[PDB]
Amino acid sequence: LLKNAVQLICYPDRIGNNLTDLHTAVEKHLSDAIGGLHILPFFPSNADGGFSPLTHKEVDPAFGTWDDIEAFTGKYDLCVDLTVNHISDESPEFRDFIANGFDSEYADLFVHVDRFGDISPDDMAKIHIRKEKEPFREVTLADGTKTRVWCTFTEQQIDLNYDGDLAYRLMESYIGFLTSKGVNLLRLDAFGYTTKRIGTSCFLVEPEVYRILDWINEVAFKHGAECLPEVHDHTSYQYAISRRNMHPYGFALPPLLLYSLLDANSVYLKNWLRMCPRNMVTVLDTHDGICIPDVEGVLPDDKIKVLIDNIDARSADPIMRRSAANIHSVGAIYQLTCTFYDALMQNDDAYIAARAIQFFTPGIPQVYYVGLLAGCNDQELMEKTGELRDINRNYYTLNEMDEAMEKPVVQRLLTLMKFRTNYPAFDGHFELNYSNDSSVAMAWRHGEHYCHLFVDLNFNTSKIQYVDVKSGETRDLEF
Amino acid sequence: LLKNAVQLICYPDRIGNNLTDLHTAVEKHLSDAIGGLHILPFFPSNADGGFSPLTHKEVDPAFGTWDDIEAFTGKYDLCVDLTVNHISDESPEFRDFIANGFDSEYADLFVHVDRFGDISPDDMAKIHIRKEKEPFREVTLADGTKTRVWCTFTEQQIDLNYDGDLAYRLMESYIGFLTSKGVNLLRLDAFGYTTKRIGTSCFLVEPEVYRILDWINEVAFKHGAECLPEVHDHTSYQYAISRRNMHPYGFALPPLLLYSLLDANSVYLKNWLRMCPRNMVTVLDTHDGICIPDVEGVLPDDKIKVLIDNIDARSADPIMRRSAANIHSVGAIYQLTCTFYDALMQNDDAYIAARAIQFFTPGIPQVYYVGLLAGCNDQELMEKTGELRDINRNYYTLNEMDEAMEKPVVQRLLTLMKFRTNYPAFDGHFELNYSNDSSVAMAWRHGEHYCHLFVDLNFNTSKIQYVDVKSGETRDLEF
Amino acid sequence: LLKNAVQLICYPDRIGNNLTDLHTAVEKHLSDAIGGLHILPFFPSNADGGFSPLTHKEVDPAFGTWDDIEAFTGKYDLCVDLTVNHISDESPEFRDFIANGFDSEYADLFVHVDRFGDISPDDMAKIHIRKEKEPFREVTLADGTKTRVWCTFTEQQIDLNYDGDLAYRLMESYIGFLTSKGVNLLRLDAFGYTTKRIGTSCFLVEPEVYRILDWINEVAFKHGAECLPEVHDHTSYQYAISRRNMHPYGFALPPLLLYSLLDANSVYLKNWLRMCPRNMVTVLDTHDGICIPDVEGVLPDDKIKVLIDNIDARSADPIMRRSAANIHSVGAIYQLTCTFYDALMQNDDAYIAARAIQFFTPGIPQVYYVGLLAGCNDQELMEKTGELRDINRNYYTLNEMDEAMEKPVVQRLLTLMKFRTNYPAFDGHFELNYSNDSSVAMAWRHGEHYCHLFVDLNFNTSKIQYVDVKSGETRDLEF
Ligand SMILES: O=P(O)(O)O[C@H]1O[C@H](CO)[C@@H](O)[C@H](O)[C@H]1O
Ligand SMILES: OC[C@H]1O[C@H](O)[C@H](O)[C@@H](O)[C@@H]1O
Ligand code: NA
Ligand code: NA
Repeated sequence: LLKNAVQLICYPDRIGNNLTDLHTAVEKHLSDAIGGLHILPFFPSNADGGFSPLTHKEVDPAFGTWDDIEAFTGKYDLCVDLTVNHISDESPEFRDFIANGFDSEYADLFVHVDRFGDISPDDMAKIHIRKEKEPFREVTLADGTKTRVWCTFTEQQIDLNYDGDLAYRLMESYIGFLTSKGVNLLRLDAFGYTTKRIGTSCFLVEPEVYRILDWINEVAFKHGAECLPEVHDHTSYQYAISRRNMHPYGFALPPLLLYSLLDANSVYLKNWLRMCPRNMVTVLDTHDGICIPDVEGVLPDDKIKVLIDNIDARSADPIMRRSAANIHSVGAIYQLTCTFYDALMQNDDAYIAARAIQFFTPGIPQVYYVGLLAGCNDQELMEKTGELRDINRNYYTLNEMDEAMEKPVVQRLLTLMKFRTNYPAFDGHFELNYSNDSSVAMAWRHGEHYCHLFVDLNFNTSKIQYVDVKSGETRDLEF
Repeated sequence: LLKNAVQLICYPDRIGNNLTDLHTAVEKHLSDAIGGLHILPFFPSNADGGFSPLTHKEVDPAFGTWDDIEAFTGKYDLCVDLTVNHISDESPEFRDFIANGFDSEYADLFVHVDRFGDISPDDMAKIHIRKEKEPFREVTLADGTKTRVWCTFTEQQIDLNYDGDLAYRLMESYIGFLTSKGVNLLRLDAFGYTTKRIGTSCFLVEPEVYRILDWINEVAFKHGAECLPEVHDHTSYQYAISRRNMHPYGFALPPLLLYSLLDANSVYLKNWLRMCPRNMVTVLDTHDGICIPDVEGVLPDDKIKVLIDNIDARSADPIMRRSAANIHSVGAIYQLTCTFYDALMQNDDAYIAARAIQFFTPGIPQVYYVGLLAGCNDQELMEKTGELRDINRNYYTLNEMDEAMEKPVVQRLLTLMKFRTNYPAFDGHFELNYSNDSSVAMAWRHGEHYCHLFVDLNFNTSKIQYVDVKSGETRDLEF
Repeated sequence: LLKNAVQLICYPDRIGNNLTDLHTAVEKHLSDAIGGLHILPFFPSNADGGFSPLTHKEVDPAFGTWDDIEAFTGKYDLCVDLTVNHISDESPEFRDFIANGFDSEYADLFVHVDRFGDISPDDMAKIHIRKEKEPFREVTLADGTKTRVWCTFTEQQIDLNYDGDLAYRLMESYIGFLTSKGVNLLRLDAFGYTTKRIGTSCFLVEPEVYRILDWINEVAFKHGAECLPEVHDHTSYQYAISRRNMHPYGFALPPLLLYSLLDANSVYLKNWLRMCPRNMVTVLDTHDGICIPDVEGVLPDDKIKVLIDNIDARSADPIMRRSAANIHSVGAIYQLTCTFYDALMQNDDAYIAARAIQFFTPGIPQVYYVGLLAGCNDQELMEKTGELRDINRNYYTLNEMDEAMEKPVVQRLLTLMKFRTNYPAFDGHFELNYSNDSSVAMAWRHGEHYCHLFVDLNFNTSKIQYVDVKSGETRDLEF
């Protein structure tokens, strides 16, 4: 069972310079404001911000050592990524494939396009694409033979074959190793893409997806760990996860609040809270940017287009999903490239109101480090690295964090985080209150402990009244 | 009684450098083209382009002296702003409140939020304040006490309390002082917010708003002045003003004409002219930019959206009404930030035709100085000060005005202005003529005097025939 | 009688530097891929991209000499513009009008506005003019007298008077001179405006328009030439032209295919092909923007708007029809300012599939040179010179053309052009084939010859099977 406390989402080398500077910053500022951390991929990687690991058993020396991770485990929960979809092309398992060919003992670990034979154009159009290329990479073997393997993301990320056995072996080995280092929560990165079957969407293919998911969850349970599957699609998939003793992502909340605050409208927000999946990990911003499909149904389409158009001026080019038309297919707005604070027009009152509502939403709240520091869009960083999502992946030196931590808005956010991590009422049961169509009233009760949020979306006001048990009186939280 | 002549809207320091340079500019070019001036707030002020005056009894020395004001009153009518809603926090009256507290003899001059007690969320959301702030400012007294006062606009503008008596006294004193300096027409700035009553919108609350207006109008009439209440809302309020012997604003005309010219459609224009309120002060441009709510009803919503979408490319970011996440919807725009000349695609024929139709609309026509000079959007000025409305508040040096007066289009406007200010037919009765759905025919008749406007909205042509009484023949105005 | 072969639409000075470089470029690459040329106006001109000729009897020395023109004849058909509506104000015929006044022998060559007497406002609003000014130019005579002449287009273009006799000779003189130089096909520029009658639209006035149009066609037939009247309005006029032994423009095809490919819909396309007027000259791109009114009816309004919204991002500001304030309404756009290659999102497959459907559409296919070279929108050329249509009027040096000819997509188009020009089946009869509502099946048969196109609009695939007479078997055209 995890600690019902705020978690920090952070890179290893983007607060300070390495894992040691990250820990130093946590104890100075967050020592009684968080109960866990999600440390973004810190393995040896050759692409995509750590998400192309050569192995999950080593720490990139540029970041530190395994001892630097275990320094966190003594006091905090530890959430770490398990890239169940893919491993690096420089990994030992895939390098062995290049040398030996199909005779390699790791051959059945990867998805070979040639198993399927001819793939009709109709079956191609079912599959969505995350780059502007067909999801198939042609590699040259050591002996000169050319073959193609499945490749969803950048070409240095080779997808694993969950129709064979080696992939389950490799993941279970990874899981055993990570939990031995104090890992509580396994974020199953890109879990939706593991299920491939020609004639289907090759994404969240039912019921295979539930078999893969029940398997990892069981494997995680021997090793004393729970799972956090990452899926960006219709919220119904979040309920499927929740209903299998796993933690879903509250991905619907970020775009729902952006709308709710911008238009002073609590109707759709209140409806979602009344029925939101339980045991979920709530977020406002992530390392990826605000994802839209996660709010379909939760928010009517016409309001989604309003939301997208409202962020368009404050946001870079969006990340999009495409099909068998890739090059020049426009596609579907997938993620808005924008910090959550710029998405709220840098409105301190509005931003604190979002976090208050997040923290009272049932589930473990994660705060992304840029959001923690009220960071703005990093134009300069995006233009030098070319990575479109780096606009939300600010680098902070120990200097820059201490100064941003003193911003009035960040002091306010740290008051909530202390309150949400420590006050016992959040360990009880959630009771939504009646309110008009422009405000939200949320409360938690655990015995005599009680706290009550009231947010007026017209004026972006945040009020929390809590019961001080040591005196019995009702005080106002100062934030 | 005012002169039925064209009026000039102008700031003190934006033609030349002060009130003396303004007067120099008027005598050189406009001496027989206008009958009055509306000089925008020229008092000591600390916020919002002059509309936060410390007193109505002083002239900001940066602009000149009261003698510089009276230089106009001998030959021209004088329209001056009376900020009936609010005065500055640096005013003598409010500074006494901070020093002495509620022991101040000026205490009951301001609205104290604690008077109302608890305000329900519904009664807050009803309130018509367009900032994403509660209309409440927390001030610190000299003795350390913190209390809250009503504050509609920027925090340097403290709202006045018309449920007590001190506020009426202060207004009566301001009126006495301003009329003693030769002010004919008191522009009642933002009078709509004078009415505070929890449970209402606190804006144009009926029938209280009309008692405040009947009172000020009587006070003004004693001191030889008429009133021009500023209200930007549904035109029904302009008739209520008209029907209480005060001058309403023709705020419906500017966007009504823009559509009419852009689309070659006179239907909604002729319909409005046939029923437009009496005794109004007609404008095309003001110091604020084209206001949308004022034409709702006057013009169907679908045609307003046509207008809004048509101006979007030629205009800066629009001024928005509260919590409007649908930023391209008639219900979201409050004022379009654009000079009137850029709104007509800098088309001389159309711009003159607009002024002609304005000049034959019943009521006193005001010409804004930028419009007078065929000014274009000042990108540089808006980008230099961050004030979005400064795109319509060009600075002119005396040379730059001498230069603009020689532009062919301004010579044309100057001929129309001479005609509307001097030709006697406008002192008679307005007689709308029949026309097709793409043109307007307007005429004035006063005894033997008669003048007739014809505008073909297809081709932006303006044609005026007048009767020369000293010869009896009908001549064409050359413009 | 013309060659049933692909024609090139090209300027004189925009491939290379003059007509000699054009001849060099044509022979180097197109010598057996086209059977004729449309050389855009190469006369002495002072307005509107060459369409204000002082005479049709001279070649602008900036372009070359008549000998450079005759170098194309004998091997290629020659299509040349005849501006039947208007000639330049610097022309010899009109200057004589300025010098002598109505005493000029060329007086009855032009339309004098005072002839009509008063024109009621309704009779002015009827006039089909796409500018916002009366089509009336006030000229000053040498003797100082002021008179007005009819002027549809720019003021350097004075309209001709087909109520008199002088206009018919001038055309008969022009036609005689042009055909003597080897011109086969006279493009009758803007013929719709030749009919003036107060109380009418002054555009395509029936039955007068056919009285004028049957006349020119015979004068052209007398001199061994056929006619290509250009009119941009409803397609009903295209058949009206077709039924009088003249070549209409397939102006409906370009936006029809754009919709059909973008939305994978062959319904409206097949319907058109089944009934399209023939003996027409088919085009995809022209020297003008993609024209919308020419597809009204052929395509439902809702589907045209689908096209407009899809092109909006890849196109410059569209050319508008008169007083169309609703800038996102089918009835408002006149021409889309866009090269045809950018209109299909630089999709090689989609662009070739469009050209394939064009080449099998009954009628002579013209290929515009920008389309020939798969040119993209020329931002740089448009922002200079201010001409909005220069976004589709790329300049190419001889090197730049040699280079574009090596583009894979241009090699494919160049294969089609050779096939369409040489394979004899196109000289036979057209037979539309059955296909589903998202694909097109077109075939031609002439004796032993047979060729068959199949285009899948879902995937932009192009297949042509033809019967090779040199072997008797059915082969696949490789493109
Ligand atoms: O959050 P997303 O967009 O669904 O997918 C995520 O996993 C991918 C796997 O490489 C990476 O691109 C990023 O970690 C992120 O985009
Ligand atoms: O505070 C008074 C209000 O009205 C004034 O006319 C101005 O537009 C501005 O100062 C404000 O919007
Ligand atoms: Na809000
Ligand atoms: Na017009």
